[PDB]
Amino acid sequence: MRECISIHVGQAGVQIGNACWELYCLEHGIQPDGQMPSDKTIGGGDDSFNTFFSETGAGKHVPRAVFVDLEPTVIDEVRTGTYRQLFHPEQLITGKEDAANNYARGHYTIGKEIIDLVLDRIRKLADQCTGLQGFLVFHSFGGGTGSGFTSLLMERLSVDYGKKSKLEFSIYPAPQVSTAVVEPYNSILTTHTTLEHSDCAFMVDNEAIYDICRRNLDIERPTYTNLNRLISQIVSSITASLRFDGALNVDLTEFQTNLVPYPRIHFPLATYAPVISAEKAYHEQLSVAEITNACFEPANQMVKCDPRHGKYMACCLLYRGDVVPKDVNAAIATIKTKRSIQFVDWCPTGFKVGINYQPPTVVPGGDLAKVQRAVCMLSNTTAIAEAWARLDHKFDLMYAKRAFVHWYVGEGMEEGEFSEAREDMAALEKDYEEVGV
Amino acid sequence: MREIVHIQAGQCGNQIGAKFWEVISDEHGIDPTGSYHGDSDLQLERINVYYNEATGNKYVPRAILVDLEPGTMDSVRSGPFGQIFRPDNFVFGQSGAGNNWAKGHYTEGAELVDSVLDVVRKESESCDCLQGFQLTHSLGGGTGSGMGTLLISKIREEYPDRIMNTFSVMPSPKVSDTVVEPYNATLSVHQLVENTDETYCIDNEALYDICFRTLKLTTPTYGDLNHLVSATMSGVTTCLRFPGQLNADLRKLAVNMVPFPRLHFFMPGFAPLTSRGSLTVPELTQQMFDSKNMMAACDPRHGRYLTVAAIFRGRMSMKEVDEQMLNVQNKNSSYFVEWIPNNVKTAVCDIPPRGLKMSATFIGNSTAIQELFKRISEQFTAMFRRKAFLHWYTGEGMDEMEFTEAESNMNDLVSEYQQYQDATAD
Amino acid sequence: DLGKKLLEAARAGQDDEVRILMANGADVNATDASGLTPLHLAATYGHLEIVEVLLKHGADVNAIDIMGSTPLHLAALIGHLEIVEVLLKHGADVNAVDTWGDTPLHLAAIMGHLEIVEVLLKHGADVNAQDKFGKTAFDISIDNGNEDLAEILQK
Ligand SMILES: Nc1nc2c(ncn2[C@@H]2O[C@H](COP(=O)(O)OP(=O)(O)OP(=O)(O)O)[C@@H](O)[C@H]2O)c(=O)[nH]1
Ligand SMILES: Nc1nc2c(ncn2[C@@H]2O[C@H](COP(=O)(O)OP(=O)(O)O)[C@@H](O)[C@H]2O)c(=O)[nH]1
Ligand SMILES: COc1ccc(/N=N/c2cc(OC)c(OC)c(OC)c2)cc1O
Ligand SMILES: [Ca+2]
Ligand SMILES: [Mg+2]
Repeated sequence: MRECISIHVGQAGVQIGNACWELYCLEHGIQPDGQMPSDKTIGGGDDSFNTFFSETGAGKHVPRAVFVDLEPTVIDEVRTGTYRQLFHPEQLITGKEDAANNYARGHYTIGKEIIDLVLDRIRKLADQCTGLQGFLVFHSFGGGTGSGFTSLLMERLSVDYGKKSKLEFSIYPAPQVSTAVVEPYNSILTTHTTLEHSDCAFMVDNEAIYDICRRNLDIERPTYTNLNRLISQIVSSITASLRFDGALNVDLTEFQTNLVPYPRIHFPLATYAPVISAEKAYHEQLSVAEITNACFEPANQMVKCDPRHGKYMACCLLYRGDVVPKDVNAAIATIKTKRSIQFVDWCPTGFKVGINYQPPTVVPGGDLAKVQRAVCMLSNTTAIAEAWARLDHKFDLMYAKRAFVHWYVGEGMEEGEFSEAREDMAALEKDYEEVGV
Repeated sequence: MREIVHIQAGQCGNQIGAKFWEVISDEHGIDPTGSYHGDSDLQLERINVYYNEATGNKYVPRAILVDLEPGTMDSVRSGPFGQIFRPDNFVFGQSGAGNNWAKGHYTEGAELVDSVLDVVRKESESCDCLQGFQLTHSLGGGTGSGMGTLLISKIREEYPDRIMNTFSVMPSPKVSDTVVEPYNATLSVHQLVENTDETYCIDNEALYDICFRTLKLTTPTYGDLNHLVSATMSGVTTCLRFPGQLNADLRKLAVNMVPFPRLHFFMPGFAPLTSRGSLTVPELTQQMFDSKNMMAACDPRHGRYLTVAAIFRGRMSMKEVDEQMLNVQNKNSSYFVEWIPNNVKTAVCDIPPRGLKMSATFIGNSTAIQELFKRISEQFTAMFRRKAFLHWYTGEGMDEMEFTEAESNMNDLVSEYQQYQDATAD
Repeated sequence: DLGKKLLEAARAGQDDEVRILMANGADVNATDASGLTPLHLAATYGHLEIVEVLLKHGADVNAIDIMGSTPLHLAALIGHLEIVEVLLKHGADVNAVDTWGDTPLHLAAIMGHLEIVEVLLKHGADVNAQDKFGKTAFDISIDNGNEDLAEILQK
């Protein structure tokens, strides 16, 4: 048992964090007041769910989570929602004035006024740990706080916790539900500055989750509720191995070993199946081979791209529910050859498999139907360079005219930081191209 | 970002500022005395943005009234909402300005600026989360233009990080044939280019053409023009006064609408056009981008859109708004700058304005606005070349170089709009 | 010099003083440093009575200043319709051109004095007169989108 601390920054990270922790409580059997009847060891324990929940003397299970935002509106919804009594009151930290969708306001001017308090409160959660292994950080790419404060936080975390792992859940901006025109600028600025301080980052493309909601769930105009319900279901599948017994990705270090061959290319792609509307409650159950096959279909990816284009450097299959091991090996065998799936010449052309024999949990009020078996594939493919090529293009268009740049310079930032960030990006795209495509 | 401080200067500033409080207060269910007679809890969400709670479950508008002419005191005071304002928020002089930008900015109005800052500090000190300021005035007169810009500069010195927002009415000979107004307008534009973050250009030439040629008003009156104004000030401020997705943040609007600091002059538009006693989503969207529905006398088809905001109001299909909006951008892609991706922002609001069930407000940063500035610059140049009435201004201390520097500063502004209208990403 | 007091007298609209100085031999056609006669100033500040009296006492209705402005240029610019007609009644050249190539029609169109436009046209104002930049009264109407002006110039 080694503890993980989850940090949620800005509206995007906070709202998605609220949905995840709700789901965490349902999968583990924790009541919104924090009571876990099925926990015979009151006041403490070495169980696998204790990596995410601490315990009080009175039998309260409190998430090891911290919520930070530069305005209080979104966090106020967390202090008055259902699970208001679950979180530490002092782990919900809010400012007064937000970063105005401005990376510089979140990193230099505004963010600078709360970064010390954020660290102290984090440091309080760490002192309660007997073997902290690292942090999970939820933030948006396009918000001023999600980008600017988060880069600043990551920098501070490498100083005070140099040996601990830092994983990322990042929201990739999509125009169908965007907020700011400068979101490409903030995306590039935070990537470049967080790149050397992040061990592994799972990007969530709002456009991918949006389309999935419209096609599979027949939702005409998906909102942030619908989007986050599905993200929380996928996040749950990535962090399940850390919260349950298992033999694949049991600790944060193992995320890097299996998915990140080289430090800079730490952007694995996540694919999940099946997604079925709760209106089809009597659906026919998909087979282990059916859901497995769907993990190589671009339409189910958490980031829009075409893995047919690139090469695979690592693949992990995390199954949940009624899944017989021999049925997975048979599914792999055929799909290995029945499709143009190309690994790099320098990697063991294999698949890692872990099975959790409990079906996924669904939350009351959600858009998904219950399923007997599901799978989340985590893969590192050079095809996710396509996502970067889309960001960098939108960046280049505006920066060529220097559009919106004065807003950044007037808030402590220096104009040279734009160019070196864009070069760093240009290098990242050639990192994937030197691997193959 | 919450409280905003309203300031109205001069006859036009108070004349359109008063109507603003009459319109929005009716939307928030605030009777003339200040009591909330509304039947919806949404009418009180973002109420503190424009009002104060002064006990008794009442709301005193956070407004400051100024004018060198004491006559404006009676007009506003004797209005249907003249008593809901603070008696302490009345700063009025004994001497007018007489269409002299100099008297308002250098002599008369200057002596009256310190007192105005007093009532401004009184309001800000009592603000729990002050975000910025908004000033209504004309640019042709002497008080609102000459003194209003001086007060803008003073406030910005004390509140340098707050947002300064202005509703500036542009002079037109169609409504007031005074030959010294191009002077005042040009001298003011010189100030507004430096010391404000967002400026709504409300053009008397466009207001007159809408009433005369569209509203069928052979002899339009300041009441007819102000009706179109009041409705526009309510639409552009809808998201600051009611819940919705377009957050409620003057600074996030300025971050997304102003790509270059000097290009912060917005062309408003409103649809449908209505009179004073007197259509689906496709019409609203289409009509919004029609030259006849613009509050500034310029044809958007003559230039390119840098950024655009659209505020829809009323019960309406939300997916239908995303479809039709997406359509006009494609059919009119030649009129948007390609080097600013996703430069169009949309949002709906539930509560529409009185008399209407579904409206739309258009706020555009468009290079075609240079036409408005070309008009004023021509008239300024005609008068300056003859030195007509320059002694009215130099007699108050101004140096002749202020006219030239002001005239050069505006020609540069025009050159700047033209530069990004022909700028291509391919 | 009575020429100097007649310039101020006309500028400030002192009718009684204008009459007095003329009885003592004041130069009705004196000019200031820039070439402005009393008739220029009377036409600028809209002193209709001083304009009619000067014209009855030898004032040159077509005098120009150093910049080429005739009294009718300044009256058309400033927007004094009564004075425009009086000056036209006395042989003022409706198509006089100044050093910017502007005629009386140009200034009236720019400043929006639509009444004065119709009077100049009715007295022979040349609609094909271009300025130093090739603009004519109609061109100014098209470039500024003034529909009222354009219809009047088309008639
Ligand atoms: N999936 C998802 N995306 C969100 C959510 N909230 C915001 N976003 C996305 O995040 C981006 C906007 O960033 P925000 O998280 O709202 O900004 P922020 O971190 O609060 O920073 P500031 O508000 O500017 O101080 C846009 O791309 C949104 O689509 C959410 O609840 N779910
Ligand atoms: N739209 C509108 N414009 C006005 C109104 N009153 C005056 N104006 C314009 O404002 C200009 C005169 O400036 P004014 O405000 O009266 O001078 P001030 O007293 O020094 O501020 C003229 O060009 C008028 O056309 C009004 O009620 N509505
Ligand atoms: C070019 O793309 C964009 C253009 C405008 C955008 N936002 N605009 C607003 C407009 C507002 O009121 C009019 C707000 O109310 C004060 C407002 O507060 C949040 C934002 C957003 C864009 O991503
Ligand atoms: Ca226990
Ligand atoms: Mg925010």
